[PDB]
Amino acid sequence: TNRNARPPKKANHGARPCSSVMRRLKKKYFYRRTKEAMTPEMEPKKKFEL
Amino acid sequence: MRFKNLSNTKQVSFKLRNFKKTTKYRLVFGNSMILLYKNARFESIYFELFRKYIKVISKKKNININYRNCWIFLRMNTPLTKKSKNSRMGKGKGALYRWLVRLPKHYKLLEFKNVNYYRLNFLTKKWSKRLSLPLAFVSKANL
Amino acid sequence: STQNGRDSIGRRLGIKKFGGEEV
RNA sequence: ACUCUUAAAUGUUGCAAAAUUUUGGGAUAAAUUGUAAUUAGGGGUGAAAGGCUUAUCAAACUUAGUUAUAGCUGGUUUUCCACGAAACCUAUUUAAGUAGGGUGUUAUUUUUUAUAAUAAUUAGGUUUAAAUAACUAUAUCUAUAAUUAAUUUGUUAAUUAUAAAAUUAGUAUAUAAUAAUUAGUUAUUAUUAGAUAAUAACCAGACUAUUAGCGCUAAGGUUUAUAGUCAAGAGAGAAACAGCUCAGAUUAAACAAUAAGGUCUUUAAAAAUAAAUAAUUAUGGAGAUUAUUUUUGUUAAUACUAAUAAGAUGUAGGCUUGGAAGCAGCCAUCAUUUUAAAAAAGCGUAAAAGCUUAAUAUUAGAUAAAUUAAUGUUAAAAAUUAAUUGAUACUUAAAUAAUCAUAGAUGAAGAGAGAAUAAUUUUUAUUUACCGAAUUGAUAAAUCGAAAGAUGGUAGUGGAACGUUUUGUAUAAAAAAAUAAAAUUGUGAAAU
RNA sequence: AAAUAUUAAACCCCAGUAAACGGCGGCCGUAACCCUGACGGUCCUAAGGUAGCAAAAUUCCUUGGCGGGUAAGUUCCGUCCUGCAUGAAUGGUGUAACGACUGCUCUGCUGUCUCCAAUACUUGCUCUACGAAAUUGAACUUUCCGUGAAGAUGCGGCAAUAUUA
RNA sequence: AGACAGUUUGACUGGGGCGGUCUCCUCCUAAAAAGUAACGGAGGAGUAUAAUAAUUUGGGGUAUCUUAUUUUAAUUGAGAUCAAUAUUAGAAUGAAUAUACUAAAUUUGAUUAGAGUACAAACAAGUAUUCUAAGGAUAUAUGUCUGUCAUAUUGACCCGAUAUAAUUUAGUAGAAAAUAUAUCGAUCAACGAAUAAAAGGUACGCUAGGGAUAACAGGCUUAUGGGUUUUGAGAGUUCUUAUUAAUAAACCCGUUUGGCACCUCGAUGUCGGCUCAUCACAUCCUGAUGGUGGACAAUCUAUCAAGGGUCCGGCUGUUCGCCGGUUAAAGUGGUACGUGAGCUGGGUUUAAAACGUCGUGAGACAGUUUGGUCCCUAUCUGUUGUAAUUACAAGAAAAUAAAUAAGAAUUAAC
Ligand SMILES: [Mg+2]
Ligand SMILES: [Mg+2]
Ligand SMILES: [Mg+2]
Ligand SMILES: [Mg+2]
Ligand SMILES: [Mg+2]
Ligand SMILES: [Mg+2]
Ligand SMILES: [Mg+2]
Ligand SMILES: [Mg+2]
Ligand SMILES: [Mg+2]
Ligand SMILES: [Mg+2]
Ligand SMILES: [Mg+2]
Ligand SMILES: [Mg+2]
Ligand SMILES: [Mg+2]
Ligand SMILES: [Mg+2]
Ligand SMILES: [Mg+2]
Ligand SMILES: [Mg+2]
Ligand SMILES: [Mg+2]
Ligand SMILES: [Mg+2]
Ligand SMILES: [Mg+2]
Ligand SMILES: [Mg+2]
Ligand SMILES: [Mg+2]
Ligand SMILES: [Mg+2]
Ligand SMILES: [Mg+2]
Ligand SMILES: [Mg+2]
Ligand SMILES: [Mg+2]
Ligand SMILES: [Mg+2]
Ligand SMILES: [Mg+2]
Ligand SMILES: [Mg+2]
Ligand SMILES: [Mg+2]
Ligand SMILES: [Mg+2]
Ligand SMILES: [Mg+2]
Ligand SMILES: [Mg+2]
Ligand SMILES: [Mg+2]
Ligand SMILES: [Mg+2]
Ligand SMILES: [Mg+2]
Ligand SMILES: [Mg+2]
Ligand SMILES: [Mg+2]
Ligand SMILES: [Mg+2]
Ligand SMILES: [Mg+2]
Ligand SMILES: [Mg+2]
Ligand SMILES: [Mg+2]
Ligand SMILES: [Mg+2]
Ligand SMILES: [Mg+2]
Ligand SMILES: [Mg+2]
Ligand SMILES: [Mg+2]
Ligand SMILES: [Mg+2]
Ligand SMILES: [Mg+2]
Ligand SMILES: [Mg+2]
Ligand SMILES: [Mg+2]
Ligand SMILES: [Mg+2]
Ligand SMILES: [Mg+2]
Ligand SMILES: [Mg+2]
Ligand SMILES: [Mg+2]
Ligand SMILES: [Mg+2]
Ligand SMILES: [Mg+2]
Ligand SMILES: [Mg+2]
Ligand SMILES: [Mg+2]
Ligand SMILES: [Mg+2]
Ligand SMILES: [Mg+2]
Ligand SMILES: [Mg+2]
Ligand SMILES: [Mg+2]
Ligand SMILES: [Mg+2]
Ligand SMILES: [Mg+2]
Ligand SMILES: [Mg+2]
Ligand SMILES: [Mg+2]
Ligand SMILES: [Mg+2]
Ligand SMILES: [Mg+2]
Ligand SMILES: [Mg+2]
Ligand SMILES: [Mg+2]
Ligand SMILES: [Mg+2]
Ligand SMILES: [Mg+2]
Ligand SMILES: [Mg+2]
Ligand SMILES: [Mg+2]
Ligand SMILES: [Mg+2]
Ligand SMILES: [Mg+2]
Ligand SMILES: [Mg+2]
Ligand SMILES: [Mg+2]
Ligand SMILES: [Mg+2]
Ligand SMILES: [Mg+2]
Ligand SMILES: [Mg+2]
Ligand SMILES: [Mg+2]
Ligand SMILES: [Mg+2]
Ligand SMILES: [Mg+2]
Ligand SMILES: [Mg+2]
Ligand SMILES: [Mg+2]
Ligand SMILES: [Mg+2]
Ligand SMILES: [Mg+2]
Ligand SMILES: [Mg+2]
Ligand SMILES: [Mg+2]
Ligand SMILES: [Mg+2]
Ligand SMILES: [Mg+2]
Ligand SMILES: [Mg+2]
Ligand SMILES: [Mg+2]
Ligand SMILES: [Mg+2]
Ligand SMILES: [Mg+2]
Ligand SMILES: [Mg+2]
Ligand SMILES: [Mg+2]
Ligand SMILES: [Mg+2]
Ligand SMILES: [Mg+2]
Ligand SMILES: [Mg+2]
Ligand SMILES: [Mg+2]
Ligand SMILES: [Mg+2]
Ligand SMILES: [Mg+2]
Ligand SMILES: [Mg+2]
Ligand SMILES: [Mg+2]
Ligand SMILES: [Mg+2]
Ligand SMILES: [Mg+2]
Ligand SMILES: [Mg+2]
Ligand SMILES: [Mg+2]
Ligand SMILES: [Mg+2]
Ligand SMILES: [Mg+2]
Ligand SMILES: [Mg+2]
Ligand SMILES: [Mg+2]
Ligand SMILES: [Mg+2]
Ligand SMILES: [Mg+2]
Repeated sequence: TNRNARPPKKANHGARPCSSVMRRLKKKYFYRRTKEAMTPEMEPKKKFEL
Repeated sequence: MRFKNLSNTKQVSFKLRNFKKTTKYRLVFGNSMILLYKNARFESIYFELFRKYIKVISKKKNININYRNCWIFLRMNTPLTKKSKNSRMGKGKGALYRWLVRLPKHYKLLEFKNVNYYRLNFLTKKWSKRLSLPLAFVSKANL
Repeated sequence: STQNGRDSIGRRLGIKKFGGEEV
């Protein structure tokens, strides 16, 4: 059913024809998934100094 | 974005769907430093949580120092817009709710001048556990 | 509501005859 | 009675194209009803609901214009041989349509303005970048020239500005400068097309790899770019699979070597030599436990382990405090006695008391092992530098391996099933070999072609044929039809 | 050929018409306590919602607030008033009688229900005579999970069934 | 005189509609040739000007900072500095520095005619300009000039019009008229422009098509949602973890609000209730146990655990929810938010009618209110029950075991 999340095996050389799996997993060395429920901070002219 | 008129102008910037950069780290001002070890969106609360604990280290009562301890160079770069709940796609771009800093791989978050080696290792480990990011601590001694 | 769009067409600029060619 | 039909059940291809049964309204009146007749299609009639007008009414029925029109749906009848697309651009009361370009086929011509590969070569301004011109922010230095307060004003103390010099981070719409590849032209080699004419189909695209823009850098999402495959394409491997890999099928037929893949059994095909794991073994998270291996150094023979003991004093330090006695908090971190013992690294108290570590002793057990480089031979009741590896403890820490890290709803459901403790089986590394496609080579035939070799194919173009009806050939010759079965020939429709 | 002068109905201007249609305000401050606002000014309008009724067949916030009835009531009755978006022949208010009209309540009554049982006929089942209907790719027609044009009797994988009525 | 009639009443679009846009210019997107889309991000244009134009001439090079000067500078002098700033008519990019800015003298090249290549390019359209001829300006000219530094600064054809370098045949000659060279007139802005000439309603509705395109449901996603886990601001006498938990973080599930628009548009479906059920466990009670700021009791928290059990009633269309009363407890959810070829049809989505509001009007409403029609004989699967035929061991009449499966009521006052 979920042809999206069918992971490719050996003979399927790193790719299925309708999978969105391998393209997700390349992003966990330069991307992290953020959140809404954080503190609102809106001043781009903020000073990070102590 | 555009740094010319920050407050006046309304600002938008492209999300960068795969942005990766490495910048060769090296100390300039001081002895020891903390450096990041992964491309990441560095929030502000990632700093303000452990802001006091640096003052307790670098600054103390009844002691005067002429030279400077900390050198920070952090500025905001990414507006991070978003849509509402029941809104279809199209019909334009979303609106703002926050601001962030997109940092590269090897980024000098902090540069220190004669600060207690024993505490910063105790700090950066706790820093990295809240954040779950890889961070490092470096000193001219070990190098 | 969007007020944007309205770009123009590209203009066929650049070099048409390169070095060594016949003229 | 008659007339109408409120309410329910039944019935719903029923007894009935609106009824039966029970109940109920009006019942001398704006009543009910028979006979015959009038009013007629955007008009009739209407105590008005868009109702009725022969079961048909937001405009009847019948015939006729009329074979109404349809950029729409549904459909388009026998065979063989060759070649072989598109789902892009530009315009459109246009977006499921159409037109031209682009791609396809055929034909013609003393016909290359062509495709691929290699190499040389030219511009560029993505990218690169301990680069920094700009924007946003920013750390330092200094000649020189000056200041302020105070009677320690022939001193002391604290300070300011500045030429030259000068750091650092960031960015879609930041770059003086500067990559590879792509692209243009030229040459070389190899293929075989190119140009013109006559003319059809397409103009809803899908996925994957790389790359970007909107989006929760969510969606089998949506829109562009560069290749590939489906589309228009079977066979083998992926448990089963339009889009991933291998590969590109003329047809035939009980030969062999191979491609991705796979070799315990199911399942066709192999074993050897070394090692990892012991978990009902695949299959993964922040992070935790255990084990192993490797590593840093201002460390150290009183190493380390165990048993017993000790862990003190000036001192309740000074101050503060309702109290502060080593240990709320502030300043200080001195000194002595000891073989050693912190104005204490901690627990503890209302404050005291009391407990434990660091530092340490007695006794026993017990680790300290291997090396490199120098001034030829003369100092000495005597003394040797620089340096490594390794055993142990403290210390810096990381890595590898296994285990755990909760799970949904018809039934193990993950891992194709079962099993297997590495002995022909999971995993890792060397070695030698095999099975395995419609691939390739070998054999036979057909068609194009001198020959080598070519022949998948949708829309779609072109070529070659079968069968049926009619007429003439026929002023000639004669039963050749139809139905069923079998046989025979043909690449086949079919024929005899 | 063109132009000027002469002029009708109609149109404009003007007047009239509101049981024709239609329409009906706000700001400032003011009284032994804020708030309240008889009043007084203030700006505007053609005029400023008068009488009366009012959570209504009209109320978005709303199961509005209080009371009544019920062991307990979003509905019902009565009542108050920010009437979101009441209002006078699109008629306002009230009203005895009449209603196969709509909403709420009471007594009585009872298989509606707690809780369903027994009985009669019909229908039905068996034999017999007669004999329809829409439908229907073919059919030797199994469960589960997985699979996939995305919810499988039909593919894959472990299995089930002596055969049929 | 809509009294009557014949007709129009745009398109794109992440359903459609409301809203916004529709042509042209510049950058980013754009991935070092050119090109490259999106209801992607931003800004601009529908002009100006007879000198802001053409040829010569002069001046300081501009700009930034400091300083001195018969206190004055057409535009003083000197010195240092400037990855090319200052500017260059207006947006942005690009480029120039013999630029640009400034002063001045002569002047109209912002003229006419004819031939042709190249870029670009479906078409049409648009662009740069050399060469030849006439007739001029400038003034050593030897030469330079066919509007402005550049790119946008607009509109086809038809019809018609003013001035005219040329021709004429509706019998002939003229008039009339047509055409030709130069030239003017449109927010035809839906900007390739279908007409000179154009708005709405349909709950009375019809037909052709579409899952190319929406609402319920399935499927993918899981921002949101719920839950586990790590960290531990702050309460808890002290004290982070008896209890509690902000913030930050790593995964899971697929019950909510939603995004997309893959299946179904060639007879059906919406919530709720009656009857009937089945499954999970992330368990409300019962049962076992650890911990406790646990004396006992009552209670709080966590783990293991699915055997059996889990209320009636009033108001509402109602799940829910409030209320009254109780119980050992009155569980969270999935199954086309289970169950309409098994029942109901009260709500909501047709036709009638009314009030309020909007609207000239037809009429409309994520407002209210009264009323209000879809049907079925079960072929197969599946299932509750009942038999027939046949087989096995020689044939037959009877009695049993074995094996597997199914089933089993919970609670507890006193
Ligand atoms: Mg565009
Ligand atoms: Mg452009
Ligand atoms: Mg009667
Ligand atoms: Mg009566
Ligand atoms: Mg009566
Ligand atoms: Mg009506
Ligand atoms: Mg009738
Ligand atoms: Mg009609
Ligand atoms: Mg005709
Ligand atoms: Mg027509
Ligand atoms: Mg071919
Ligand atoms: Mg294509
Ligand atoms: Mg048009
Ligand atoms: Mg169409
Ligand atoms: Mg064509
Ligand atoms: Mg062609
Ligand atoms: Mg450059
Ligand atoms: Mg540098
Ligand atoms: Mg940098
Ligand atoms: Mg860039
Ligand atoms: Mg089209
Ligand atoms: Mg298209
Ligand atoms: Mg496409
Ligand atoms: Mg498309
Ligand atoms: Mg995607
Ligand atoms: Mg897609
Ligand atoms: Mg799509
Ligand atoms: Mg294939
Ligand atoms: Mg296959
Ligand atoms: Mg291939
Ligand atoms: Mg072959
Ligand atoms: Mg072989
Ligand atoms: Mg075998
Ligand atoms: Mg881990
Ligand atoms: Mg002791
Ligand atoms: Mg003492
Ligand atoms: Mg004291
Ligand atoms: Mg003390
Ligand atoms: Mg203490
Ligand atoms: Mg104390
Ligand atoms: Mg002491
Ligand atoms: Mg072994
Ligand atoms: Mg072995
Ligand atoms: Mg061969
Ligand atoms: Mg072939
Ligand atoms: Mg062929
Ligand atoms: Mg009125
Ligand atoms: Mg009043
Ligand atoms: Mg009420
Ligand atoms: Mg009440
Ligand atoms: Mg009332
Ligand atoms: Mg009114
Ligand atoms: Mg009224
Ligand atoms: Mg009146
Ligand atoms: Mg009326
Ligand atoms: Mg009335
Ligand atoms: Mg009344
Ligand atoms: Mg009355
Ligand atoms: Mg009545
Ligand atoms: Mg009422
Ligand atoms: Mg009973
Ligand atoms: Mg069968
Ligand atoms: Mg299935
Ligand atoms: Mg198969
Ligand atoms: Mg099967
Ligand atoms: Mg009309
Ligand atoms: Mg008219
Ligand atoms: Mg017509
Ligand atoms: Mg449309
Ligand atoms: Mg839409
Ligand atoms: Mg380019
Ligand atoms: Mg890029
Ligand atoms: Mg395109
Ligand atoms: Mg504009
Ligand atoms: Mg100028
Ligand atoms: Mg000059
Ligand atoms: Mg000067
Ligand atoms: Mg200009
Ligand atoms: Mg400019
Ligand atoms: Mg001119
Ligand atoms: Mg060209
Ligand atoms: Mg052209
Ligand atoms: Mg131009
Ligand atoms: Mg010029
Ligand atoms: Mg025209
Ligand atoms: Mg004549
Ligand atoms: Mg004449
Ligand atoms: Mg027009
Ligand atoms: Mg148009
Ligand atoms: Mg157009
Ligand atoms: Mg165009
Ligand atoms: Mg109506
Ligand atoms: Mg229809
Ligand atoms: Mg849905
Ligand atoms: Mg998921
Ligand atoms: Mg979330
Ligand atoms: Mg506390
Ligand atoms: Mg705390
Ligand atoms: Mg679809
Ligand atoms: Mg479906
Ligand atoms: Mg249809
Ligand atoms: Mg059907
Ligand atoms: Mg459990
Ligand atoms: Mg249960
Ligand atoms: Mg039991
Ligand atoms: Mg009652
Ligand atoms: Mg009720
Ligand atoms: Mg209760
Ligand atoms: Mg449904
Ligand atoms: Mg349901
Ligand atoms: Mg059903
Ligand atoms: Mg009105
Ligand atoms: Mg009634
Ligand atoms: Mg049957
Ligand atoms: Mg069946």
